[PDB]
This record gives sequence, C-alpha cells and structure tokens, in this order.
Amino acid sequence: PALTKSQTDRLEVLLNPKDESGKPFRELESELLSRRKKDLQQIYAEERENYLGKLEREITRFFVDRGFLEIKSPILIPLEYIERMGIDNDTELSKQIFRVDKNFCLRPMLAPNLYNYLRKLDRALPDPIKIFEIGPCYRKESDGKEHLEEFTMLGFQQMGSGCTRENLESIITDFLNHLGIDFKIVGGDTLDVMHGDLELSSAVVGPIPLDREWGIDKPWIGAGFGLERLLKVKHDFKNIKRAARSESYYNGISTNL
Amino acid sequence: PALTKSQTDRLEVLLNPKDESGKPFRELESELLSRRKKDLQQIYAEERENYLGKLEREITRFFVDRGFLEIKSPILIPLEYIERMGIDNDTELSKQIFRVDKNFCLRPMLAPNLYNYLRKLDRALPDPIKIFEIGPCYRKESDGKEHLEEFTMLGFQQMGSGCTRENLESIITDFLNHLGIDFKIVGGDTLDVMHGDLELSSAVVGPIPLDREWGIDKPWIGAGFGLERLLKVKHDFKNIKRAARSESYYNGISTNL
Ligand SMILES: Nc1ncnc2c1ncn2[C@@H]1O[C@H](COP(=O)(O)OP(=O)(O)OP(=O)(O)O)[C@@H](O)[C@H]1O
Ligand SMILES: Nc1ncnc2c1ncn2[C@@H]1O[C@H](COP(=O)(O)OP(=O)(O)OP(=O)(O)O)[C@@H](O)[C@H]1O
Ligand SMILES: N[C@@H](Cc1csc2ccccc12)C(=O)O
Ligand SMILES: N[C@@H](Cc1csc2ccccc12)C(=O)O
Ligand SMILES: [Mg+2]
Ligand SMILES: [Mg+2]
Ligand SMILES: [Mg+2]
Ligand SMILES: [Mg+2]
Ligand SMILES: [Mg+2]
Ligand SMILES: [Mg+2]
Repeated sequence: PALTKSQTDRLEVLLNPKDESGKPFRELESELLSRRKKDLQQIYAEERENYLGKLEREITRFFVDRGFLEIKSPILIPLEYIERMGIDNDTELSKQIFRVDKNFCLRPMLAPNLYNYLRKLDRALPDPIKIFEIGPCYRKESDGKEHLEEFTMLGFQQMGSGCTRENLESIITDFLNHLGIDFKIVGGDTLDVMHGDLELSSAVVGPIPLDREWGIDKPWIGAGFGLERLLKVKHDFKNIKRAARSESYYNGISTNL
Repeated sequence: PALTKSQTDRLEVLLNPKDESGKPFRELESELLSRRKKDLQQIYAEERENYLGKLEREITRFFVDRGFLEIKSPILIPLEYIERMGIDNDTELSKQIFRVDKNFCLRPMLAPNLYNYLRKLDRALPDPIKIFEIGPCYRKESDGKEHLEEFTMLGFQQMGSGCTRENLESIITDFLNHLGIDFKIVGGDTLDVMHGDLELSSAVVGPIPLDREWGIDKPWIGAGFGLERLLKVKHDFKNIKRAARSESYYNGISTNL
C-alpha cells in the first residue's frame, strides 16, 4: 500500500541527496539504514573530520593567506554592544537576542567585536588593517528551513586603503569560487550575496554613520557569511539542520540509526 | 621616585614573560608599548594565526590522526542534561550554570553530548569507538587567576576494547609530550593531570554508575582538557586572561596600546 506521511518523513531523514514503488516501508528503511551506516563507517575509517570544523579550517586558511588576521573574540558579549549597534525595539533583531544574566547576551553578530579590534589594532598595525573571525552566533528564529538558533558566522573586515566596492566584490568572488559555491551579488552600500533565494551573506561598503559610535573614522569594507548555509548549498542539504552543530546529524548523516 | 602600584599594574599589562630602576614610568611604558606593537606587527606580517585557534587545529590533527572522530555538538544544551549528569544542588557546579530561557543553558562540560554520541554511534561504528570535541564551555567562577567564565575544552572518549588506565595514561602522555607541556598524573578511577598546582585535566576510567543514565553499558576511558590552561603553561602567561577569547589581549599581547 501507500507510504504514510510519517513513514515518508522517517525515510527522508535517512535519505541523502545523492541517493537514487512496490517496496514496503520496512525494506526501504532497512536499505537506507545500511547505506547511512556505511557512510559513517567510511568517514570513521578515513578522514574523520566534521564538515563544520573542516569548513572553518578551510575558510581560515583562505583569509590568513590573503593577509587577514585571525580573531577569536568573546561569544558572550555585553548587552550594551547591541544597543550601540543601533539595535532598538523598532527592529527585528531586538526580539531575537538571547539574554544572559543582567548585563550580557549571546552574540547575534560579529560586528561589535570586530569593530573594537579595528579601533585598537589601528594603533599598532600598518594600513590597511585586515581581520576576520569564525565562530558561534545566536538568534531566536521562528523559521527552521534556512535558519538555526545556534549558527556559525564568518566575518571579515578591511579598514583603510583599498576599501572599495570592487575590492569587496573581488574578495567575495574569489572566496566562493574557491569553495565551489554558485552565487550572485545583489544591491554606504549594502550588498547581499545570494544563492537562488538563499542569502549567503550581507556585505557593507563603509564608511557608515554607525562607525562613529565605535571610534572608527576610516573607510572600510566587510561581510558576514553563514557557514551552515554554505554547507547546505555545497552539500545540497534540503534542511539546514543537517549542517548544524547537532546530536541528530553528523556530516549530514542521521545519527538515529 | 618609586613606581606606584597603579603604574606597576599598567606595566605588567604590557610586560611579556620573555622581557628582561632609575627609569621613570613614562620611559618604561614607552619602551614596552614599542615592543608590543612590534610583536603585533610581526604576527600580522607573518603567520597571522590566533593562539587559541591554532592550538585547536593542532589538537584536532593529533586526535584525528590517532583514530578519533571529530565532533561538533551544540553549545546550547538542555538543562535536563545537567541534572542527568548527577549535578544537584548539593554540588558546586549547580551554582555555576549559565541558564538561558527556561529549558536551556550554556554547556559547562562536554560529557553529556559526548555520552549521546557514544550511544548513537555504537549502532553504526566498529569497536572501539573513539570521539573527541573541542569548543566553548561556560561556568560562573569566583576566581580569576586560573579560571575563566568563558573557556575552551578538549574532550575525548574511547568506548569498548582497549579502555584501560594504561591506555588512557598513554594517550595523555603522548598528547602533552606532543604539545611540549610538562605534567604529572595524580590519582571507576578518577585521575587528574597536573602542572605544578594547576589542573590541566580530569580523566576518568569507566565504567561508572552514571553510564546507565545515558544508555552506556560498555567500558570507556576519557578526559577533559582546558585549552586556555594549556596555552597559559606553554606560553608562561602569568594570568589566564592572556589566553582567553578576549578584546583585551591578542596572543598574550595587550590590545590597549
Ligand atoms: N538564524 C540563522 N541561521 C543561519 N544562518 C544565519 C542566521 N542568521 C544569519 N545567518 C547568516 O549570517 C549572515 C549575516 O547575518 P545577517 O544579519 O546579514 O543575516 P540576516 O539578513 O538576518 O539573514 P536572513 O535575512 O536570512 O534572516 C547571513 O547572510 C546568513 O547567511
Ligand atoms: N573556569 C574554567 N576556566 C578555565 N578552564 C577550566 C575551567 N573549568 C574547567 N576548566 C578546564 O576543564 C578541565 C576539565 O573540567 P573539570 O570540571 O574537571 O575542571 P574542575 O575540576 O572544575 O577545575 P578546577 O578544579 O580548576 O575548578 C579542567 O582540568 C580545566 O583545565
Ligand atoms: N550584520 C552581521 C553581518 C555583517 C555584515 S557587514 C559585517 C562586517 C563584519 C562582521 C559581520 C558583518 C554581523 O554584524 O555579524
Ligand atoms: N567533567 C568534564 C571533564 C571530563 C572528564 S572525563 C570526560 C570525558 C569526556 C568529556 C569530558 C570529560 C566534562 O564533563 O567536560
Ligand atoms: Mg535574520
Ligand atoms: Mg536578510
Ligand atoms: Mg542580511
Ligand atoms: Mg571547577
Ligand atoms: Mg578540580
Ligand atoms: Mg576536575
């Protein structure tokens, strides 16, 4: 007979994008279970690397080799940083903040910490100043197809000379062509890097009025990329949860076998 | 005249371990400022890697090469995981938890997530099962010399065959000798890896009664290492804050120049 909706959901959990009727549910499930176990066995036998960790290391190598300084800043940040970013109750992000204690929150973005590093490093480093960070960011989200509440962001910034829209688009282009990800750029200037209807990045060509609140008075360019969305596109995951920090999926493979 | 306590504090911020009277504060400060700027310039010109990120990549390579599977699990975990770990109000850790919303918290440890992966991977992977994770952990702490509220932990576990105290001590020994860190092991069995009076790790030889609550019924060995404490020892930092995710220090160098 026909597969139930619940049975189809179960199979889709076990179904990989590269997988290719009269067979009952138990046979279809048994076949997929066998395939997914072998996938995990192959990873365990060979590379043993996590997709998220591996992507972070690859992105790190890319930006270090292009002269960007690797930053590891706090994930737990002051609540005042959020207000200082021009985030008031009349914006969407104000309601998306994970508050911790009275004075802190989980960072929903990388810009405040990177802003602070630009200002401080300006007193020590030659022009131009190039920095980047990869790490966890947190936002309360209502959706679940393209959004995670716990995700990983790449953020990079260049300050001083060479901060043009052309140079920014060049870095973005080299980056995504390096990863093998198809894209289009749509758009101080605010640009969005799109994969179909999926936003991979928001990019900015400074200066912008916000800079003054952070002690920045130089031209700058930068962008923020979601690593899970990059993984989702590269590995053709139907749902972004396959690319997340998770106990339910490893490298897009269901751990409930 | 004599340096004030405040002036000495200022200098100690700028002072590096490898640095070597009648000179006034302003001269001493100016000399150190010049040295620290050059240090940052040298990093920026050459390697451009963050110590914490670099250590994580080195540790990752070590365990992957020895057959351990790289795990990236959620940092935001259910509060029930804490209770299930046998953490009640009569223990110290109960008061150290960063609570988020009503049902979640920032993980103070890696064991609950690694426990879950051991159980799930047992249905797919051959014996023995070897996994590890590196990532942020959070604990409210009263001290500040050897403790951070936001820190990074290495956790590894092996389940099944070869789970002996000897094998556990062998992995620990090879690991720390690889990093070039002096240590002594002091001590199911609970072992502590010490550097002088500083605890680098707590290690465990299972099985332990707690395993049943997590669906584990096999022998296992494992340990948890603090990456910032490893950095502190390796780079001879006087205060652990020099090794933390920070806006005040980069690779042990003050960013307030
Ligand atoms: N909840 C989330 N889950 C996964 N990735 C995210 C999330 N929020 C943002 N990102 C990624 O971070 C990048 C930069 O953050 P930004 O604030 O510009 O996103 P956004 O415009 O809020 O995204 P969206 O419009 O899709 O909600 C985005 O391009 C996206 O790839
Ligand atoms: N607050 C902290 N800051 C930095 N590192 C930590 C912190 N708490 C734990 N660690 C590291 O994690 C490892 C394993 O965690 P564990 O719970 O065994 O530590 P602990 O016994 O609470 O440490 P301590 O006794 O020093 O407070 C420790 O050996 C330590 O290196
Ligand atoms: N608004 C997001 C993404 C972003 C846009 S420009 C930019 C420059 C540096 C880091 C992040 C970003 C953030 O602040 O993380
Ligand atoms: N209690 C700490 C450290 C630890 C001891 S054995 C162990 C095995 C795996 C992961 C972590 C640990 C934790 O749960 O993270
Ligand atoms: Mg959004
Ligand atoms: Mg958007
Ligand atoms: Mg955007
Ligand atoms: Mg403790
Ligand atoms: Mg202890
Ligand atoms: Mg301990």
